Parts: sequence; structure tokens; C-alpha cells
Amino acid sequence: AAQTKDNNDFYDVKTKKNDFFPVQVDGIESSLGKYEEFAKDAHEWESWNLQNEDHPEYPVKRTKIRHFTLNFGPQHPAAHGVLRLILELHGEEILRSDPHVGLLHRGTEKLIESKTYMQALPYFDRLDYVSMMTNEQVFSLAVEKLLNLEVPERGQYIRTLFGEITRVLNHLMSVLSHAMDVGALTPFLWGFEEREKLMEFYERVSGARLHSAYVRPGGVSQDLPAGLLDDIYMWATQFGDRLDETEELLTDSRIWKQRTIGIGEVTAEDALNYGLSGVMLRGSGVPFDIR
Amino acid sequence: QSASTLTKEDVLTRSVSVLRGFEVKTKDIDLQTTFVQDLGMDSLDLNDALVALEEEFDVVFDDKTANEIKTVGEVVDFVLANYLPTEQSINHTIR
Amino acid sequence: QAQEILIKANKGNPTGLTGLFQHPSPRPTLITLYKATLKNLEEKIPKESVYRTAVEAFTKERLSIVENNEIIEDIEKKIGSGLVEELIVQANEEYDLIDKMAEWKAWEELEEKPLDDQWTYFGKKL
Amino acid sequence: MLFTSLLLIIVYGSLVNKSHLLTKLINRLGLIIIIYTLLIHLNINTLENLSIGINMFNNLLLINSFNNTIIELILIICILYVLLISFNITGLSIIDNLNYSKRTFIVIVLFNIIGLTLLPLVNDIMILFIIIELQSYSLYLLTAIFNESHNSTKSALYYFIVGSIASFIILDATVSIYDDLGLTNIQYILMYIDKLEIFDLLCLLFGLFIKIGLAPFYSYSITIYSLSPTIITNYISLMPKLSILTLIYIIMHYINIVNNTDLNYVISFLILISMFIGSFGGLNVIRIKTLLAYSSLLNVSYMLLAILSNSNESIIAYIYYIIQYSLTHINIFSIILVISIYLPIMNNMLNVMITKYSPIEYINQLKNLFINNIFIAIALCISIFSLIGIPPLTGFYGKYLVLISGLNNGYVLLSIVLIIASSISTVYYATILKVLSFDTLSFKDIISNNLIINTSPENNNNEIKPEISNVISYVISSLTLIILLIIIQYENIVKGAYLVLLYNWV
Amino acid sequence: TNPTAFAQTTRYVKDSTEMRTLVLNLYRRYLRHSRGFVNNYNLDIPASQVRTKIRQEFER
Amino acid sequence: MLQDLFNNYVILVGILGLIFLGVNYFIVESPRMDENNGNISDYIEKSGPFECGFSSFEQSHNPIPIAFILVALLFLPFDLEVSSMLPYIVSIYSVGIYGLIIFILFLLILIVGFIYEFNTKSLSITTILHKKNKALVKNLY
Amino acid sequence: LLASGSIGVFGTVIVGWMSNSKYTVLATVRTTAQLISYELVLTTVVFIIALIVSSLNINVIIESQYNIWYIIPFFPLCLIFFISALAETARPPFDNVEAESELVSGHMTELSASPFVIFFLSEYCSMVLMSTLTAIFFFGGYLPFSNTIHHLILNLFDQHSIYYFIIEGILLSGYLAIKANFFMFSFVWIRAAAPRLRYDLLILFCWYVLLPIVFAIVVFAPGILYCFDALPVII
Amino acid sequence: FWPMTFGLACCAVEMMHVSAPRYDQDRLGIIFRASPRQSDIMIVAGTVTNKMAPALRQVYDQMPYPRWVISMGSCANGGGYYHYSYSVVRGVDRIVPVDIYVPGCPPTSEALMYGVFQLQKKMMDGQTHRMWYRSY
Amino acid sequence: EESSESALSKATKWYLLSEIFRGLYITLEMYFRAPYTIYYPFEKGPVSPRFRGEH
Ligand SMILES: CCCCCCCCCCCCCCCCCC(=O)OC[C@H](COP(=O)(O)OCCN)OC(=O)CCCCCCCCCCCCCCCCC
Ligand SMILES: CCCCCCCCCCCC(=O)OC[C@H](COP(=O)(O)OCC[N+](C)(C)C)OC(=O)CCCCCCCCCCC
Ligand SMILES: CCCCCCCCCCCC(=O)OC[C@H](COP(=O)(O)OCC[N+](C)(C)C)OC(=O)CCCCCCCCCCC
Ligand code: SF4
Repeated sequence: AAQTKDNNDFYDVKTKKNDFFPVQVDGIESSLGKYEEFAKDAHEWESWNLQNEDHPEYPVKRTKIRHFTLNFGPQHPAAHGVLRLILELHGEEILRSDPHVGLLHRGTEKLIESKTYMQALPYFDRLDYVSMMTNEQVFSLAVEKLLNLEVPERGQYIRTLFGEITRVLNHLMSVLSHAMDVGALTPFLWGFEEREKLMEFYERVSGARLHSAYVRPGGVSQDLPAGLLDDIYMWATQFGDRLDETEELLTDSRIWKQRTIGIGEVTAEDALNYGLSGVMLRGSGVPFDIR
Repeated sequence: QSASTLTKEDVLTRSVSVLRGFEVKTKDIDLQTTFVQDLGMDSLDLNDALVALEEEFDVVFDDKTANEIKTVGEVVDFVLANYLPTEQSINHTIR
Repeated sequence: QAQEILIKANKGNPTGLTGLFQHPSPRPTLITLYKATLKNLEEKIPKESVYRTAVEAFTKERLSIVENNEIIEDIEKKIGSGLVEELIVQANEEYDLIDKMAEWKAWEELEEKPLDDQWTYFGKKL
Repeated sequence: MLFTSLLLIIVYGSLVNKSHLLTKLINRLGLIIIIYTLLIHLNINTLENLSIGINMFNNLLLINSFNNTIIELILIICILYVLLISFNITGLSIIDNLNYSKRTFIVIVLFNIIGLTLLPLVNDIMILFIIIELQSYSLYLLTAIFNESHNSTKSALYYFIVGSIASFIILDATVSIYDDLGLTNIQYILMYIDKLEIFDLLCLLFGLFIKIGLAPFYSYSITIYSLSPTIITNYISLMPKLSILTLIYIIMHYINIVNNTDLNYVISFLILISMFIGSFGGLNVIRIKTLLAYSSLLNVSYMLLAILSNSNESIIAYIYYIIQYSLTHINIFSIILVISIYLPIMNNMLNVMITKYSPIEYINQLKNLFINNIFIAIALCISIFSLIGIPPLTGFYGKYLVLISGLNNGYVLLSIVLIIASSISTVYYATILKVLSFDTLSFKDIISNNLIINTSPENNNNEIKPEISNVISYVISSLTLIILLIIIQYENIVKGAYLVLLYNWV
Repeated sequence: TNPTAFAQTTRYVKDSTEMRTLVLNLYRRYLRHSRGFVNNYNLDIPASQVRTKIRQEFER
Repeated sequence: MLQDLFNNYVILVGILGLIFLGVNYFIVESPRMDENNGNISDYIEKSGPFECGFSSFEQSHNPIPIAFILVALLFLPFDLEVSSMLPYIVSIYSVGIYGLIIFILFLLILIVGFIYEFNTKSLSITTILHKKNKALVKNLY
Repeated sequence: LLASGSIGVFGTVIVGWMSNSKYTVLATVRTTAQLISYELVLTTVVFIIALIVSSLNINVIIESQYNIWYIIPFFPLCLIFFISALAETARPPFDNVEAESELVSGHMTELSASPFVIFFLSEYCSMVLMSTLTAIFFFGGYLPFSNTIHHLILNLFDQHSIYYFIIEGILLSGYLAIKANFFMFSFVWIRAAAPRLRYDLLILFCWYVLLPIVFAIVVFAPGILYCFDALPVII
Repeated sequence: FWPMTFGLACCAVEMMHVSAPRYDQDRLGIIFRASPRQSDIMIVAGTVTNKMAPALRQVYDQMPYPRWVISMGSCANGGGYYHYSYSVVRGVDRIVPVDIYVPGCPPTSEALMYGVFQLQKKMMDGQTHRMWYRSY
Repeated sequence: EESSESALSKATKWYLLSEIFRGLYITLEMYFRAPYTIYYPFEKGPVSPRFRGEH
């Protein structure tokens, strides 16, 4: 704030508060004469310096040098896509982090205003591009509420069934990639085969593995093909074991707990004030769920 | 080591040389030479001179001083009072 | 006078909410906050204010419950606004709101009326 | 006793909580340890039994009557130094808490005392290198004990580099002796004293001369003593000279067996230069510790003249001089620490900055001490007049005995030079006395309500509150009268020096 | 949450005289960082041309 | 013990390392056979540092604070302790009980430094920032 | 063996030679930190095995395990040695030098073509060497799994012909290969089963846990040997 | 065949499933490298924005030769759904040369593998050293 | 003072890496299981009549 004679953008002159008496020293003299008699030549003599560097108020112009500025930029595996995370590091400790976003800003909200409500739906598949069908559901519900229409009973169950299939797909991508970043590579491979089985359910009812424009305002695009429920159930009887085997490597691992316990703590008070929701909000002791 | 080695005459001499690199009205510059009247400097021309004087003496005028300075002598007084040598590395001093 | 009162404890047994610790003196803290809240209303906010009328109604109800229930669980089960540690936070925030309401003078006439075309959407005036 | 108790203090200090009170009480524990060490050493070591010289630990160490006297002196002077950090020196928290801030203060001192005592006892070139590094490293740590001080860390950096070079020279000399002879034990080397290069021992002395600030290597010593805190300068400027000078005397004792005249001339050349720099160097200085650093250099030169002669009178001269100089050294630094309470408080020209580490940093800060405290001022005057050499103080007899050894061995040039140097050095010695008292009659009718001591609150306005604590004032009183009244017991003390034998026998 | 380096708090100035000072203060900051702009972005022009460009934009 | 065979192996190892570089220098096609963007000394967009896409401040010669510097310094005294155990390894039988006691006393002294480090907590990583909760207190009148 | 391996650490830190690459610099700091962790622990464990045999000759250590493999008396040391081997080679869970999710590629982020190959070759050469060392120190090196089977196979060949010594070299190295391949399998096995541990946690792990344990054993072992009049000699 | 980890948008999810156990790109020798120095294949899998375009060019220039670029999905090919956006590049070929275009939104894991096979077929037809003998 | 397991029991798990060997054993079990990989282009993944591809 403001450029001062003791602090500017290029340097500063810091003076700590004195912790000793302001001693008064007058009449500096040597065995040959007074200080003023030899002060002209005293600049060559270090023993004649009248200022102590240990003094808290010793003037020192120190150049302002930025900390280690590391760009956790788009070409980094840790960033789940495009992110210019600018970190102010003192060694490896984080002092200040500046997440730069907009590298994936494609003006989706601007483009939607030029599309009809049916044409605008496929844009939502590409926002949270692992939980596609939930993205369609929130936009579908908004339009249905505005339209003052209600989805029939079977339609609601389908969006509930694929709403949780979508949630399993998202958590498979979220948790395993989180474990992969920490260093657990194997659970990532185990669960991504379960994604293949679940994405086959996406393709069977819509014809698209990922961007399935299936949930639409007023219901779903098409009815379930015959045999889907049997295939979903057969996968369900086995998916329980896949979760247990995933927990075999993470839940009780001492290495995994040393990387997660006490890391990124968020208080319940601050979680609400920062608009955190879901697992972020429920991790701090607040039992709130939109469902 | 870390102490000012400036003099009023040397600071004034280099202040005049910097100000003569601009399109000032008069080349006769002393302590009492005013920027606005004698040198004919407007808002932006004056700030260009102040920053140019900052580069010469490696000093930074504060906001209050720069927004109220009138004469060259005030610039000379500010440089004498506030100039410090930049701190060197550990190797420059003790070696 | 100097009644320094602890609002949020920085240490102690956890309450189940991250960052919220158990309060060493639950009941006495609420009693002082409630009584100070009632006094502050009668000295800063006029009687005709709806805000003052509503705050006195529930502050007295919460003050009566605290002064008649020794068990901490029974206090929460009747007020129904969270744990007592949370109630202390609510009492402090309500106490500070009264001071801000007094400065705002929020019981007077509408400070800024909207324009005629202000709250109109696509030709229909709301 | 030292080693066993040091380990207990190391563990105990790291267990108890960090506080100024516990550190001070731990400092008192270190005082008891050194006192117990002195009692144990006096119980088993006697002058008569050690006259012949007794080998220890596979002949790696050799103790005689000459060595034993210095060890007893080292323990005693260390006791007086611990009293500074074990008790109040000014009674003011803002000043005294510096000594209680570092817990490892007493630990590092105990490490150095072990090095100081064992150094004169070395009987092997291998243990000589080990012990000299043990003493040197402990001094570096003590110089850097205040790691939050820019000057303290800078001085320790300077101390480490200069001492490491000296250690390399010492190691280079011992290795060269091993190459010529193949033996590491000094007594075995003495069998070939007439067949080894005697100038290799001069290389060994050159490394030892650096560690005592002898010219031309004086410059680093003056710089370190002035920058270091007064509590640290008081130790590092005296303790290394107690042990290294004793070892130099033993080495010179062995060198004189072959009586190399060229060896004596080189040492005489360094003594001559040190007297010139020691005298003229302190004439134009404004810092008191800088003045004392030149004073230290000059007095070491006087002792080296006795060491260079290396005769029966040299033993009497060296033992007396080192004892009385240490007592004067302690007395002067004790007074300097105390008199910081009389410093005026600002309430400016020359922008003088004074830090908590060295409250007394300039000679003119001693102004009006005759008025502020007449008894302390006279005590300082007695100490300064002793350094000058005014009889019958302890300082005169030290120079009197040094002149006897120098003139008996034929060092006429050095004896005349040392007396011219004494007169030149009297100029800056008298300057201290001028500052103390020469303005008494003009400032007698003056008012000083701005002194540091004036900030001390009173108890009840009826208690007679002394300005100085009991322990430090008593030490100054005792040391001052010993310096003043040495004539009473001078004859008996020299008789004790008569019995200190370095393989003389008959 | 700590603001990034060189971040100012947005404020609406109701005094024309005060606004002039803020512009002048910001004008000098641009001139002082002209050499930094040349060094950081590795420009092909000297810092003198940068200051001329800064003056031209301010004069608009 | 003859070590002529060992010397030939060391010579081959040194030559082997240069073969990998020499092969790579003589196998890669010339730039003109590739897209012909010129020499690498001119392709500054390629020889520049990698910063994940976005260029940042150049801090090649800036100081780097180290939070484990004390652990790095404490490594040296302990490394010398381990090295000093080498003489006892091959002389354990000849020294007998006397050397065993001396070897134990040698470790009993260094264990004091090990205890001192444990109590002083000097092995912990130093941090500039500290996270402390502040109790909210109301100055009610 | 220990001295030559310590030189390899200097090669890694050379890449960060006032480098303009920030990710290369961060790896060099982590590389030095890991060295402080394992070097003391790894060196002392090898010294205990040498102390047990009273010899610093590798071939003598192998022959001393004819009756007992040192895995049985020193099972804690074998685990400690393997942990130190993982730290030395910067292998997971101690792969902080080349953490792809932290420092893209570490010190190799600016390397390509032959410099990458040589570093890649050296890192995997250390994995084989440390796997072979584990087989030597704790599993008898080249000694046969079964003495009876070794005699039967060699009895099929005449010792007056070179074919016996061709088969003998295959068997003895085959015994070493099987034990070495198991730990090379274990190097891969731990990578596929454990997440990466932070390097600052590794520093506390070695100094607070590993060093006290290994120093305790270096006292325990001579006490046992002296008690039963079994101080080792070289024969 | 060593591609570079350059996932931008939903096209990257299908690129991850190529490394999934069902297809296991590692069985063909395909390893994703985090640094442009160690990678010779650049797979542009996602939308390229104007804010991202300079970063994409710099990363491409940091890849040593020989190097190839694969454009996957409608975003990288011609902008796709965001062709008429104010902040979207209409095709990554406006910035870097593209060797093969993979269609789809997103292209399936088999669609990407087919495109890689086409590129490998092109690579096997290279005649760099015979060109020096006959054409130069 | 309220731990259910004794200090020796908690130390045995801690020193001998009880859960680490448990995690290793589970990973080794998959080594003896059938993989999921299909050999494209010689084999193709499942398709449905609703699938959207080339126009
Ligand atoms: C009857 C009672 C008698 C009592 C006194 C007896 C001794 C009397 C001594 C007489 C000699 C000194 C008096 C004359 C010297 C005057 C010095 C002087 O005038 O200036 C210093 C001179 C440089 O001259 P400058 O600085 O330019 O002054 C302007 C001259 N037009 O600087 C010089 O050039 C001087 C030469 C350089 C310094 C030489 C130093 C070498 C050692 C000198 C002897 C010191 C011996 C000390 C012994 C103890 C210490 C080892
Ligand atoms: C023999 C040399 C090779 C194996 C060495 C390591 C074995 C484990 C050591 C600590 C055991 C411990 O601490 O045991 C305790 C724990 C857990 O049991 P708990 O929680 O107390 O059970 C509760 C109480 N019950 C017992 C009544 C139910 O057991 C284990 O997790 C055993 C792990 C077995 C799987 C891995 C074995 C094969 C490892 C891979 C091949 C090298
Ligand atoms: C006397 C018998 C000696 C036994 C010798 C072996 C000791 C091994 C170390 C035990 C201590 C320990 O693993 O400690 C765990 C440490 C530090 O954990 P901490 O911060 O103290 O928290 C835990 C303490 N709690 C619960 C009280 C808070 O970190 C780790 O997770 C290190 C993980 C290293 C895994 C390497 C495995 C590689 C595969 C090996 C199998 C082939
Ligand atoms: S082309 Fe389709 S699937 Fe690929 S990034 Fe663009 S919107 Fe996503």
C-alpha cells in the first residue's frame, strides 16, 4: 500500500523495535585527539565505525526478491487437465497459491443463449466431463420446473439409477486419480475397468460412451433396452468386491494415512463461508446433502 | 562499507545533467530552479524527470514527496538524506 | 466494567464439528450474552421496530431455557438451534447485529426507491 | 569429574523446560562442577610428587610441576568467569538476561576447559593435533553462541578460518617430523632432537603464534575481540593464552637443547614487531575492547621474551606474570560489565548505536566514573596502573621478573625495546584514567537523573538498596586489593615459584 | 486468503482531486518498472521506448 | 591378489560410456533430413527451460531455503562415527573383551548426542509459517 | 562397494548446475535429502554383516553362510537393507526425486536421447545391483538352495572335462539369479502395492526409527558372540 | 511410441481408457511422458483456447525431433461445439502441424488406437536415410 | 492408558509392517487372475445399435 521512503516495490529499509536503552555517547576521543580531528580519515578504519550492525535500527537497503515462483502449469500430471497453479514457495513450503483458470473457458454460457433448450443440453455433458448424466439432470430439472411439468414415475427412476451409476463413475475417476497422484498406481487400473463396464451401460441406452445426451428436460431421450437391468444387476453383485480390494491398499495403509491425515484441514465454519459443498462440507462435521 | 558517499555538489551536478537530457526551457539549473515554472514541466513531464532522477541515484521518491516537490534543491535534499548503498552478498564484504 | 467472555474456545475436547471446541462454561456464558442482548435492545433500538420485538421474544425464551435446564443436552433439545457451543456463537452474532442495526437505523423509510422500469422483465412489471 | 558431570548437564539441560531461571541455576551447577574438579585435582596432584614428571595413558600425556600449576590456574580463573554468568552483574533484567538466554553456554565452557587443561600435558604429536582442535573448536562454538547476532556470527566465521589455517600449519609441522623420524611420541623424538630439522618445530610454533594473536597475525585477534560481546571477549581473549603459552614454553624448552641461534632470531623478530604494533596500535583507537586487544598483544610479547629465554628465572617470571595478568584481566572486564549501569539515556549527532551485547563499547563511555562510583573508579585505576607497571603493584613485578630473564640471557635489544614499548603504551593507558577522573571538579555540581541505574525501581524507600550485587562487587574488591597489596606477600609467592620445576632437579 | 502481489483493494473515489493523485502515483509505477518489463518479457526495444509507449497510452 | 583383470574392466567401462554418446551423435539424422529447423543452438524455443507451458521469472541463481539443513549438517558427525567403526570390524577377535568395552564406550558417548538431538527436536523440518487457532473473546461491558 | 555407490549420488546433483529449470532444481534438493536418510542406515547394516564375519570381503561373506543364511538371524536387517535399497535407488515408495505428479520428471525433465538413456540405464543397473546384494548378504549369494541337489546334478558330469565347469558356473550363478530375480520382482512388487511417501517423512523415518534400531543391533551382536566365545575370525 | 501427457478436456478421458486394462496401450510399447524432452508424440486431446494457445506452441517447440502431433476430437480438429466461441481456437492446426486427425466427440478408445495405428503405418514408411542417398 | 492392544502387540504390527504385507499379498493375488485386455484390432469392444459414429 503506497510507495514510502522506507518501503517501495524495489527495496525496503526494515528497522526492528529497539530492545535496549537508548544510550547517549558524546565526546568520542582517542589518546591522540578528538573524533572530529580524525573523522575525515576514519572511513578507512573499521574500528572507528559508530554504527553497530547488531543494532535493531541499523539501516540496510535490501532488494525485494520474489520467492521461488513455480508454475504448476497445464503440462503437469498433477493438474487434472488445464490449470496454471502459481505457487510462492519458500523451499517446498507453500506461502501463497494463485490458481489461474480460464485455460478451458470456451464461453459455454454465452453459446447457450444462442441455442434452444434442446440444443443447449449437450453443452452440459462437457462441463463435468466424468459425471455427464448428473450435469444433464440439473439443467433438465431447471427447465422442467420452469415448464411446470413433472417427469413420470419410470423416468424419475431411470435418472435416479443412472444418477448413482454416474456418481460411481465420478468417484472412480476422482478417488483413484487422487490416489494415483499420491503414488498408488495400481488402484487406478483396477477401477478403470469398472468404468468400462459402466460406460457400456451409458452406450447401450444412448450410443455414446461419455457424452450421452440422454437426460433431457421432460424425461429421458429413450427407454431402456431389454436386458439392461439384468446386466446392471450382474455387475452389482460383483462391484462390492472391487471396492473392498481398493480399500485393501489405501484405507489402512500407513503411507496413505501419512499423506492424508491432517492435510488440507477445513473447519466447519470456514467450509460454509467459502461455499464448500458435498464431501468438502460433510468432511467438517456438517450433515448436509441435497438429495 | 554500507554508508553514503554522496556530497551536495556531486548530487547537484548529476541532477543538472539528467535534467538537461529533456526538453527543458532553460539549461541554467540550480537549487532554486523550479520544475513547473523555470523548466516548464507539466504533470507527465515532471514525473518523467522524477523517475529519471530515481534511476541515477538508485532511490525511490515516496508518494507524498513526489506529489509536493517543487524545486531541484528539494530533490537534492531528498537524495542526500535517503540514499543507501544496496546490500551486497556475503562474499563481497568478508573475503 | 470489563466482562471478557470466551465465545469460541481454541482448545479442548472436540464437538464433532471441525474447528469448534467444547466451551468450559456453557450455561454462564449464554446467560450473560442473553441478558446483555436484552439490555442493548432497550437502549439503542426504538420500540416500534419489528426487529427489536422479534429478538426480545426469542432471546427471553432461550434465556429461560438456559436458566431452567442444567443438562446441556436438554438445553439444545428445546432451543433446537444446534449445540450450546453453536448457541454461544449465535448469541454473539445476534448481539453484534443489534449494534449494526442501531447504526443503520433500518427502521426508517426506504432509503432508496427503485426506478419505474427497474424491476420490469420483458415488458411485465413485477 | 569434568567429563562425567558434563554429560549429566548435557542431558539435564535438554530435558527441563526452556527458561532464564533454569539456565541460571544450571550455570551454578557448572560452577559447582569446576569447584569439585579443583578440589579433586588438588587432592591427588602435588608440586613435590610431580617434579620428576609422570607419564599417563600409554605416555600420550605427561604431567609435571610446571604443567600442574597452569591447570590449577586455569580452573581458578574459570571459576571467576562462571561467577559472571552464575550471578547478577548489573541486577537489571534488560542487561543481565543475555547471559541466561543460551543454555549451552555452560556446556561449551566445560568442553573448552577440558581442552585447555590437557593441552600443556600433550606428549604425542597425534594427541597434540587432537587436543589443539578440541580447544579450537570449543572456542568457535563459544564465539558463535549468540547466533542471533550479526557480529558474533561474523567473528566466529573469521575465527574458524584463521584457526583452521593455524591448525593446518600445526598438522603440517607434526607430519613433517613424522616423515623425518617415524616416531609420534615426543620423548622418543627428543632422542633425535639433534638429527631432526629443528625449523619444523618453528613451523609448529608459527601455528601456535597465530592462535595467540602474535604479530604479524595480530589483525584477526583485534577484530574478533572488538566485535564479540564483552562477556565472550572476556573469555576468548584470555583462556587460549593460558594453555598455548604454557605449551610453547615446553616446546621452546625442548628446542633449547640444541640451542639453534637462528631459531631464536626469528622468534625475536616476531617479538620485536609485536611490541611495535602493540604499543603504537592502541594510540589512535576509540573502542575500549579494541584498546584491550592491543594491550593483550603487548603483554603476550612480554611473556614471550621470558619464554624465549627459557631459563630458571624464566619459570619464575612466566608463572608469576601469567597469574597476575589473568587476575588483572578478570578485574578489568568485571568492572566494564558492571559500569554499564551509569550510561546516560537519550531523551542526534554522530548517530552512535549501542547494542545489548556490548553496552560499554567506547573509552569515553567511562566518563565521570569518579563521580558515579568512586570505589569502582579507583579499582579500575589500580588495575590500569598495574598494566602500566607502576610499583609496587602486581604489574611491576611481572615486568621486573621478565626483564631479569631477558637481560640474563642476553636479550639486550628486546629488553630496551620492551621498555620503550611500555612507555608508548602508557599513553593510551593514561587516556582511560583521564576519562575517569580529569573532569571530576567541573561535573561535581551536575545532575544525572537519566542514567540506566535510575530506571531501577525502589523497594520501600527505606531499604538501603545497594547499586551492585553482592558477588560481582566482592570479586572486584578482592582482586583489586590483591593487585594493590602484593608487596605484603610477594616474597613468599616467588618462593612458591622457586619450587616449580621443569626437569631442572639439580 | 491472502491477495496476490501488487494487488490493490478496489475503491470508488468521490473526489476528482484525489483521483488525479492516484493516476500520477500509478503513472510513476509504470515508469519505474519499464526496465523490468524489458527484462521479464525479453523485448527487442530499450526501456526508453517502453516509457514513451506508456506515456502515449496515458495521454489518450 | 592380481588386479590386471580389474584394470581392463575399468578401462572398458570408461570407453563404454563414451560409446553411448558417440552412437547417439552418429545415428541421429541431420537436421536437414528432418524438418530443417536449423541447429539446436538457434532453436531457442526448444533449448529454453521447461515450465509446463508458461514462461515465468528466471530464478536460476536465486537462494533456495532448505528446511533440512540441520539434518544435512548432522549427517557429517554421524558419518564419521560409522566410518570409525571400520577398524573394529576386522579386529574384533584380536581386541577381545578390552576392545569390545572400548567399542561400547565409544558408542555410549555418541548416544549422548543422539539423546540430545531427540530432546532438542533438531531433526524436525523447519517451517516459516505457523498454524495456530485464536480463541474469540468478547469484551462485553 | 559402498564408496563406489556414493559417487553415483554426485552424478544426480550435477544436472542441477545453476539450472534455469525449476523442476530440475527441486529434484536436486530432494536427492540430497534422501542421501542423508539411507546412507547412514545402509552403511551400518552392511557393517553389521561384516562384523559378524569379521571380514570386509564379499566372497568371504558369501562362504560364511554355508550353514545358516543371514536372513534368519538378521530378518530385521534384511527388511532395513531393502528399505535403504529402495531409498538409494529412488524407487517407490521413496520415489520423490522422480515423482511424476510432483516434479514432472525430476532431474531428467530437461534430458533427452543419450543423457536420458544413461541415467535410465544407471538407475536400473542399481536396481539389479541392490537386488543381487540382498541375495548376497542375507541369502547366501551363490550357495545352492539344496546341497543334495547340487551334488546330484554335478555328479552327472566329469570333472576332467570343461563341461563340468560350464555347468557349475550356470548352477552357481543360477542360484544367485533366482535369489536376485526374487528381489527384482520385489522391487516391482512394492511399486505396484504402495503409495509414495513424502521425503520429509522419510528423513524422520530413518533418523528416529532406522538408526536407533541398527545402532542397537551393532551392540547386541558382539554381546552375543562374546558371551558364547564365538568371536569371528577369517579362515 | 511415447506420447506426452497433454490432456485438456473430455477427450483426455478416452485417452486414459487407452491406458486402461481393457486396451492396455503399454502392451504396444506406448508410455506417456510428462516432459516434452522425453516424448515424440503430441496428442492434442481437448479444446485449445486462445489463453492456452501460446502454451501449446511452447510445449510443442520443446519436443526434440522427430516429433508427431495427433489431433483428437472435434475441439482440436475444428473447434467442434465451441467453433463459434470468442475464446476457442478453431483447430489446433492453426498453431502446430497435425499428422493425423481422429474424429469423434469424444473419439472412442478404439478410434484413438486406430489413429495411432495409422500414424505408425506412416512412420514405418519413412525413408529418411534412403532419401539422403537418392534424393540429396 | 485406554488402548485395547498391548504396547508389544502394537509394536509388532508397526515394526513388522503388518498392513504393508497385507497390501502386497492382495496385489499378488491379481497376478494369478485373468486380465481384461482385448487384442484390438483383432478383437473389438461391445457395440450397441444406438451407437453414433460416422454419418
Ligand atoms: C631530549 C628528550 C628526547 C625524548 C625523545 C627521544 C626520541 C625523539 C624521537 C625523534 C623522532 C620523532 C620526532 C620527529 C618525527 C616527526 C614526524 C613527522 O613530522 O611526520 C611523520 C612522518 C611523515 O611526515 P608528515 O606526516 O608528512 O608530516 C609533515 C612533515 N613536514 O612520518 C615519518 O616519515 C616517520 C618515519 C616512518 C615511521 C618510522 C617508524 C620506525 C620506528 C621508529 C622508531 C620507533 C621505535 C619504537 C621502539 C618500541 C616499539 C618497537
Ligand atoms: C515369514 C517371513 C515372510 C513374512 C514376513 C511378514 C509377515 C507379517 C509380519 C507381521 C504380522 C503381524 O503383525 O500380525 C498381525 C497381523 C494382523 O492381525 P491382527 O490385526 O492382530 O488380527 C486380529 C486378531 N486375530 C488374529 C485373532 C484375528 O497379521 C497380518 O496382517 C498377517 C499378514 C498376512 C498376509 C501377508 C503374508 C505374506 C507376505 C508376503 C510374502 C513375503
Ligand atoms: C527390532 C525389530 C526391527 C525391525 C526392522 C524393520 C523396521 C521397519 C520400519 C518400522 C517402522 C515404520 O514403518 O514406521 C512407519 C514410518 C513412520 O511412521 P510415524 O510417523 O512414526 O507414524 C507411525 C507411528 N504411530 C502409529 C505411533 C503414529 O513411516 C512409514 O510408514 C514408513 C514406510 C516404509 C515402507 C517400506 C516397505 C518396503 C517393503 C518392505 C517389505 C519387503
Ligand atoms: S471434441 Fe468433444 S469430447 Fe473432445 S474435448 Fe471437445 S467437447 Fe470434449
